[PDB]
Amino acid sequence: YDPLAPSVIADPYPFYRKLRETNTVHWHEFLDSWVVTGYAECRQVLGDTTNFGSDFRRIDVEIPDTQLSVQSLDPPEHGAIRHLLVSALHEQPLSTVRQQFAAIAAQHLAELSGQPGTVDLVSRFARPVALRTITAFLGVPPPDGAGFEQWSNAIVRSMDAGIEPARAEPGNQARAELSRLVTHWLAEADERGFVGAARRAARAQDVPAAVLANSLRAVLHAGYESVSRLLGGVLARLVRHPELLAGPATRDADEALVDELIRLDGPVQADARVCVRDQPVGAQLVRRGDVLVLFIAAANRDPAVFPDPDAVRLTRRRGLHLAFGRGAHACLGAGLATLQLREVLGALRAGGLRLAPAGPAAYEPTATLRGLAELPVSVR
Amino acid sequence: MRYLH
Ligand code: HEM
Ligand code: NA
Ligand code: NA
Ligand code: NA
Repeated sequence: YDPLAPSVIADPYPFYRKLRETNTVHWHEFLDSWVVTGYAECRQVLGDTTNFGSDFRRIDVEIPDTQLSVQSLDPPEHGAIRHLLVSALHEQPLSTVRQQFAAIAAQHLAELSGQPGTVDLVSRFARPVALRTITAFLGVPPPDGAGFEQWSNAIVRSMDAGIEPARAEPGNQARAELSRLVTHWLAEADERGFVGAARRAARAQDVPAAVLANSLRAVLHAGYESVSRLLGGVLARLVRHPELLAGPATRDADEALVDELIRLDGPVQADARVCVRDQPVGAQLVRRGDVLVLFIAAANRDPAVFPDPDAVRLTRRRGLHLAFGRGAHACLGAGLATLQLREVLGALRAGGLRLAPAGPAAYEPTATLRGLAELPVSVR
Repeated sequence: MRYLH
């Protein structure tokens, strides 16, 4: 299983399935990590921060204080910055957020109506919608979309530096570039929006400023890339299966549909942990110091939990999929992302546009965060 | 492979 091989990138799920069917916890000797594809095993590891951590300092790896961030901190340090970010999120009025997200989606769909040629939904919809969405939520002016995507893409590709080490350095430069962007916003941002709220919250709580800046960069980059890649994958499915949008289109029906779309097309393919204390996982004894890569997109296709796992089924139990993670590090923006995809579905139905394939979905060589390079369609 | 922004 070469995660960056073109045939794997074209469609990794059959390879995930072959892995899962042979062993839910495989040792990958060249990557020096456990590969976890079973739902039960991924759910176990995500929720157990006592024996599996995200802060490599807990296995005696040197991490400078200037690089600490909400994603790479474990209790008790994680709680302070986590609560700070959640408090800032909860201060945002949802009526305004939903109005902004709905208008952004409608505007970009309207620009596509009347296009007689082939249009790429990645560059023309998924990315620009995601960029304006996250910056509206943050309360900051959107940067140039093409330029921001270029810097952001370097960070995405750096998530695979364990496979291709040359990807690490461009990612570090890009992280520094986005950090200066966040630093400018912290200094100048209006009181309206998430940045203003996080700034207010930080004054009270006491968080290292470096953690706050690094954590705000995570909110920006996670918000942009996760939403962008989710929208692309969902659109890829809808263009091939337009019947998915021909359903009842009630609040409750779309709840089930959105849940299935996130389960199937959630872009996070891999979510890593380090073992802090020996613990059985699947058939294996995982040892302190071991790395585990949780293939959560594979876990969302485990047939023991999701029968007919590759299909949208509107009658599944809610709250099962792992596309937002689980436990202490569960996605801060899970509610924003579901609200956003809901509005996208609603804008598509009100737009009355039919989106037929004008060529194959083409996938970028990124293994940790799945993303389309191009999604060519005709608009009628 | 690490989902780290
Ligand atoms: C505006 C939208 C989003 C924002 C602001 C956002 C922000 C964040 C942040 C800050 C974290 C780190 C939380 C922590 O470590 O305590 C996180 C975690 C996570 N996010 Fe998101 N995210 C967004 C959208 C998404 C989407 C659409 C997906 C997948 C469909 C996703 C998947 C995840 C996962 C799996 C984690 C957990 C990673 C782990 O286990 O450490 N996120 N998100
Ligand atoms: Na641009
Ligand atoms: Na070890
Ligand atoms: Na493109």
